[PDB]
Amino acid sequence: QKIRIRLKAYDHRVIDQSAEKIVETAKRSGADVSGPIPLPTEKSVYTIIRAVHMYKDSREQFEQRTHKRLIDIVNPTPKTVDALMGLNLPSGVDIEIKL
Amino acid sequence: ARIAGVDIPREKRVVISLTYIYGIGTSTAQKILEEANVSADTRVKDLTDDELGRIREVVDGYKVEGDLRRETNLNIKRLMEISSYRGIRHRRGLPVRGQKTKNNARTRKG
Amino acid sequence: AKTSMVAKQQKKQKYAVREYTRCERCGRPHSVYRKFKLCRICFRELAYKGQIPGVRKASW
Amino acid sequence: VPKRDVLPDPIHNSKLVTKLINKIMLDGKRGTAQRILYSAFDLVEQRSGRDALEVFEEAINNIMPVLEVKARSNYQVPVEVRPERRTTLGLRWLVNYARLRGEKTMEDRLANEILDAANNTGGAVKKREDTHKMAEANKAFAH
Amino acid sequence: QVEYRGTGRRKNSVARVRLVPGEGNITVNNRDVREYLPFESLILDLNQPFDVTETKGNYDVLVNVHGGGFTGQAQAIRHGIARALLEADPEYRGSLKRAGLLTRDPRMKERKKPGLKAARRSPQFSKR
Amino acid sequence: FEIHGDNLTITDAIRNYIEEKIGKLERYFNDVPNAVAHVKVKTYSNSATKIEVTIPLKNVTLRAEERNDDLYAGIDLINNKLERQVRKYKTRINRKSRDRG
Amino acid sequence: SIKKGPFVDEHLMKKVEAQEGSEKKQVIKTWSRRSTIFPNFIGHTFAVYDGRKHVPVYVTEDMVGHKLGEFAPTRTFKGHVADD
RNA sequence: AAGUUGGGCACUCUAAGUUGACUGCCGGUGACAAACCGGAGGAAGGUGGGGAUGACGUCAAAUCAUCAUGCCCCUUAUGAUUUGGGCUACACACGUGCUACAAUGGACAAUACAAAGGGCAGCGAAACCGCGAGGUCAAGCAAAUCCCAUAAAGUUGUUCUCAGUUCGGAUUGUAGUCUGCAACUCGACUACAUGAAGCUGGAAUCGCUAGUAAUCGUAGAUCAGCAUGCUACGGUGAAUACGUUC
Repeated sequence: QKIRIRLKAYDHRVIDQSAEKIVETAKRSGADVSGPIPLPTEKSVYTIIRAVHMYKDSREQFEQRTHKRLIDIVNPTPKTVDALMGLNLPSGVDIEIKL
Repeated sequence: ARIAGVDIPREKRVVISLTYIYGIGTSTAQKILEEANVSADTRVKDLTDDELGRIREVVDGYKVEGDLRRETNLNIKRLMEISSYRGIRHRRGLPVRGQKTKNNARTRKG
Repeated sequence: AKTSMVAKQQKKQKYAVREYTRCERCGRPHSVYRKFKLCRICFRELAYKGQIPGVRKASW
Repeated sequence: VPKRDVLPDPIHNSKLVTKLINKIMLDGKRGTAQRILYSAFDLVEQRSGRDALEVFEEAINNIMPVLEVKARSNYQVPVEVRPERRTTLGLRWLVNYARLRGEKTMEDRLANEILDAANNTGGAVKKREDTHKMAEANKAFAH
Repeated sequence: QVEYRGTGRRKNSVARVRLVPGEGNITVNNRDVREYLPFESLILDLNQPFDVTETKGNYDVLVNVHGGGFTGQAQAIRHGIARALLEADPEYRGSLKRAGLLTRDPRMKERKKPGLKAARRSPQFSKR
Repeated sequence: FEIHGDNLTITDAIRNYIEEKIGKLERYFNDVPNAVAHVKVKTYSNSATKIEVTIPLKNVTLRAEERNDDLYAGIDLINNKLERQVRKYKTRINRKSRDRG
Repeated sequence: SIKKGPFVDEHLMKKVEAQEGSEKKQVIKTWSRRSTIFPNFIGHTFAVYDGRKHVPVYVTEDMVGHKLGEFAPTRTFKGHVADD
C-alpha cells in the first residue's frame, strides 16, 4: 500500500548511498519508509578461451553482477512523489517507480 | 504350434512366451494376453484348455508368421528395385537419415 | 570469400533461415553469442578496455 | 595421512562391520550394501544358529595372516605385517575371494566363506598359508 | 514451555532446531525422520548429544529443516542440537568439544573446471 | 607411420627407402608401434629442406632433427641419430649383482 | 516429415501443367530438390541437376519409397575402394 | 488444501559493513634467534578451503585462416552474385570418448529429499486429445511472485532365479510428433517388431591422497531445427599414503 521501487546497480555502494539520500528526500516531507531490502544479486558467466585457434582447454571466465534492490515508502504526499522524481543520480540504477 | 504362430515355448510365462514368436515384443504381450484375460504369473506356461478359446482365437487375428517375412520380402524388393537411392543404402547399414559410416565393421557391414 | 560474405549476410534472404549473424568488428562466424553479436575474442579484445561491467574475475 | 575414523557402526554398536561395508558400499549405496549385509546377518545367524561376531571374529581371525612380504632388483622380504593393513587385508582377501564363487545371491557366498574359514578351510586361509610359506621360504634370501 | 535453540548448516541443508525439554520425539518438518530419510536406520548417531552429553536424556524435538538430501541435512541435526546444548548450558563443552559437534566441516563440492567430464577424473593421455 | 608434410606431395620410393632403412635397427629393438615424421619447406632464399622426426619408445619418447639441402643425405641423419639413441638406451643397465646382508 | 500435407516447388508445376495436355513431352532439365512425387509429373522424363550436371531417368510405376530430390547417389564412385 | 488470510521479522534466508586465525597465545625444543612438535581456546592453528595471478628464458612452438601488416602475385580474375551438390563417402588403422556383457542385478507399481540459471510474444499453467511424440485455448511473469519443473540415484512391496537372460538394444524396416518452404545424399524425437556381438577383456597403459575417487540427475551457451560434447549446478558416497628402496 506504498511506493515500491527496484534498483539495479553494477557498483555495490551506489545502491546504498543513493537509497539513503533519496530516503532523506522521502522522509523530508514524509515518513513510513521500508528499507533497502536485499535481493540475491544473481550472476552470469562467459566461458572464454585463452586462445585464437586451438588450446581449447586453457580458458577463463568473465561474469556479471545483476543486483536487485527493493525499496518502498508508505503514506504519500506529493512532495515525496517529488522525492522519487527529484533525485535519481547516479543513474546507473534501473529505477522503476510503482505503488 | 502349439496353438498357432511358431514354436510356443515350454514352461515359460505367457507374457513373454508370446514375445518369442516372430513379431511379438512387450506391449504386444499385455495386448494379446489381455484379449483373453489371463495372467502369467510367473515364469512358466500355466495353461489349460479353458482359456484356449480366447488365446487360440486372438492369436489368429494377426500376421505372426513367415508372411511377415513375405511382407518383409515385399518391402525390401520394393525399396531396392525402384531406382533406388535407398537400394544401394539398404546394404551399407543406413536408416533413412544416413549414419556417417566411419566406425562400422560392423553388425551391419562386412 | 570474406569481403563479399560481409555483403552476403546483410543483403536479403529467400525466407527466414539461410542467414547468419557473425561478429561486427572481426568477421569471426563461429562460436559467437547473439546477446551482443560479438565473437570469442573480440570481447576479450575489448574486455580489458573495461568500458563495461564486465567482471573479470574468478569468484564462481 | 591418518585414517578416516568410523564413529561406531550403529548396528551391534560395533566398528568392524562399517569398515567392511565401506568395501562393499559400491556406488556409495550404503542402503543397498547395508541391505545385502543385514540380509547376511539374518541368514548366517540362522544357519548354525549363532551370532555374527562369533563367525565374524572367528573367520576374520582365521584368514588374517600375521606375516606378509614386499619387494625392494626386487628382493622380497619377510615382515610382521602391521595390524590395520592386516585388518583391511583380511577384509579384502575375504570379499575378493568371495565373489568368484560362481553363486547367484548377494549373501550366500559370503556366509559360505566366513563359515569356510571358520573351520580353517577356504582359499583365504589358504592364501594366509602361502603367505606363511613364502614367508619362511623368504627368510633365506632376504632376512 | 521453554524451547532452547540451535541452528545448523551443512550442504545447503539448514537445521532450524527447536529443541525443548520433554520426551524426545522427532518431527522433520511435521513428520518423523525414520520413514523419511532414505532408508534410513542411522538415527542412533543423531541422538549423539544424548549419547554423550547429559546422558541419557531426554528433551523433546521440533525441527524446521530444508535443503540438500538427507546426509548433510542429517548432519546439521548434530550442530543444531549441540549448539543448542551449549546454548542450554556450556557445562559439557568438555564432552561435546571432545567430540567436536560445533565444527561445521565446511567441505563441500568445489567448482567445476576444465578437464572434468561426466565423473570427476583427469583425462586419459595420448600414447605411442 | 604418421606422416604429414606441408608444401609438398609425398611419394612412394621415399616410403620404402626411409622406412626400410629405419627397419634395419631391429638389431635394437623395433618395437615399431609409432614413428611420426615431420617436414616443411621454408624460403631463405636458399630455401629449405626440413627433416624432423620422432621415434618414440616403450615408456618414453625421443627426438631426432635435421635440416639439409637434400633428402637422402638429410635423411641419413634421422637414422644415424636414432641408431646411437636406441643403442645407449639399452646400455644401460645394471646387473653386476652382489650379495648382501 | 510434412505437416499435413505434401508440397512441391510449384515452378516445376508451371512446366508440367503446360506440357500435360498434348502428347506429353519426355525431356526435362530442372532442379528437383524440394519437389516430391505426385502423378501429374508423369508423361514426363526427368534429368535432375545431380550436384554437377543433369542426369535422366525413365519414370516408372513403382516409385513409392522414392522421389526426385535425388536418385543419383552423388558420392561418385564411391567414395571408397570396395564396391557396395 | 496451503505462509494463503489478517497478524509477527522472532528464525533460516536475504545484499552491505564488521571482527574473528595473524605461530596469534601457552608449554617444550633449538645457535638463545630463525625456527619445529604439542597444548589452550576456537568454527577455523599451522601460506584455513579453493580460485585470480605464471618472474628470466627455451621451444625460428601455433596463428597472414581473428585482426592489422612488410614483400610478391591475380584484377574480365584467385574478385563477384545466383541454384544444386558437398565439406558427412569407408577396404583400413588410430585416437577420443558413450553404452551393455545383469540377480547389490533387471522389470513392475507407490513414495521423499537438490542446487543453479533462463524467460515477451518468450517461459507455457491447468483442463482436453492421444501408445507417446506432440497439439487446443489460454492462468501467471521483465521475476527471491508465474513458467521451464519434476527432480534423478535412493526408498517402498511384487516378480524375474543366472540364461546370451525381463541383460543388450545395436541393427533393419513399419507407423506418428516437432522444426524450417525444405528431413534422399543430410535433424532428431514418438509406438510396432526385429534383439547382433558382448558373460568384464590379453599384452599394454592411464587418473587419483577424502566429500576425493566412484556415482544420479539438473540447468546455461551455440540454437528454426539439432550435444555419447562443453560449461555451471548440485544429490549419493570408498580403499590406500610404511617408506622415498626404486
